[PDB]
Amino acid sequence: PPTLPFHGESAYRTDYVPKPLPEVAKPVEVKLPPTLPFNAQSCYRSEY
Amino acid sequence: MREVISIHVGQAGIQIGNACWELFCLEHGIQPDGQMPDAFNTFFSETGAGKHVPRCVFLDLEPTVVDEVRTGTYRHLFHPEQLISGKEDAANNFARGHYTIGKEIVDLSLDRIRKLADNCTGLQGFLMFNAVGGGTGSGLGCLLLERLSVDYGKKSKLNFCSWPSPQVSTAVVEPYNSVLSTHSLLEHTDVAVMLDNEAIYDICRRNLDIERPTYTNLNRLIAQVISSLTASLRFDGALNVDVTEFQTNLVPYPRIHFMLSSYAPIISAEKAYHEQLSVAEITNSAFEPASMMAKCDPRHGKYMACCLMYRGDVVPKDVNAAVATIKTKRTIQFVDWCPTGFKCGINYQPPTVVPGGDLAKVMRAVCMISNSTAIAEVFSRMDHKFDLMYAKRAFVHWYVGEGMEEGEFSEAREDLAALEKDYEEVGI
Ligand SMILES: Nc1nc2c(ncn2[C@@H]2O[C@H](COP(=O)(O)OP(=O)(O)OP(=O)(O)O)[C@@H](O)[C@H]2O)c(=O)[nH]1
Ligand SMILES: [Mg+2]
Repeated sequence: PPTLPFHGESAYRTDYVPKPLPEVAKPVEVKLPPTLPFNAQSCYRSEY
Repeated sequence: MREVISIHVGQAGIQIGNACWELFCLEHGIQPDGQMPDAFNTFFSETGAGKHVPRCVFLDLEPTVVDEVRTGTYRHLFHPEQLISGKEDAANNFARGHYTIGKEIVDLSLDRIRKLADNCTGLQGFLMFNAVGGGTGSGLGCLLLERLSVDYGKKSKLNFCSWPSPQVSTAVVEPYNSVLSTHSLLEHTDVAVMLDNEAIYDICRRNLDIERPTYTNLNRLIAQVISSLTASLRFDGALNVDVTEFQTNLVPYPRIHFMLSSYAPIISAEKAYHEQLSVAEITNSAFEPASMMAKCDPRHGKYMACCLMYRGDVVPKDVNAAVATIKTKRTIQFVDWCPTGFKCGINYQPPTVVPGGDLAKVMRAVCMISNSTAIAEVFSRMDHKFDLMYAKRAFVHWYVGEGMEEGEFSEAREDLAALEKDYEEVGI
């Protein structure tokens, strides 16, 4: 009599295979608005 | 400092936990060996050499389902005796997991629970997974929750039940184990979350177009829900909802603490790119009375609290306007002692997809976890399951055989009847 080969994979090893890791290196670069020049005078200095 | 221990008990607890820790390792970057090539201390610790071990304690009385984990690809991930095993199963018997042989696994599981809690500065929740309607996820689950309350006072113990489906079960003792489980998931649990397998079957068919899902695809939907539940706890957000927030905005009374969850950008890869999954669109699909992950139509009940967990590139004005839209909707009915019932949360990190899984990449997310006076039909449905069986003493001679008192069935029935009377009086 012959001997059939064994085809068998358990479900944990079929669908929990080591997956490729996601590719994450994305910083959120934020600018800074430049500070406006200070246009403001005192009234005492403005007329006196 | 924030930190959550997961305790996966039973065949279904372990198999859901395999999907959860597979998704968590793919989300924080930890490879199946532990190394990645401090936003991880809620679910992982650090050995020192770049090594990360999951913070989970697996339980089963069979060795079959847990020897699978220690021989597959995630064996060098877990610490080798986190995977706690016995020799023989309770055999779908509540008294066989409680009053007999699962009394020698409990002192070794609580040994490692203490070793996994004393090495963390500040514990915020014992996440617990069980399979109510069985032998080990019911019997050992009941004794474990009683033991965790007496040892660890306060220390809110979350739970994700696998309560049997109303019209299909794959057992006949499953009426008995679930009613016997209400003496644990009612006075020892705070965050008893109700998940039925039939409802997530219908989610897989109607949304993902999978007419024949296996239990692995069932667990992949559940794992995305728990990741979005702990999303603010691991990643930054505009509105962070930790565990302490959860048991103040979603539980009005200490006995009424039973929730239903519904994630709903659950879209197949073919159908994802034919609609914008905008904030209003994904929360309109979240409140549908068919995407609920227990077989329980919310329209024949009354909402008392809702905790939504919008996750992704979700602008807070779109959260706010969508909550206004569903408030205008007449199909849902909020109870009269609840002018506002819409605790919302926002986390910037978008939900991930496992490569080769059954979901698709999505920019937004909604995890809607709510308490309602509609869950009373779930417990009253297995009320009819129990009294059809116990009317002439079916299968009770093999519960009292190993030491269950003849009569423990009865006050389990008035424990379910007590909560039946409580849900109807909080809706008048
Ligand atoms: N969500 C989910 N449920 C499952 C899974 N496997 C089995 N179940 C459910 O679990 C219920 C019975 O529980 P078991 O799978 O036997 O696990 P248990 O309750 O701990 O009982 P034991 O056999 O003693 O381990 C069945 O009604 C199934 O619907 C799974 O992989 N995922
Ligand atoms: Mg078993």
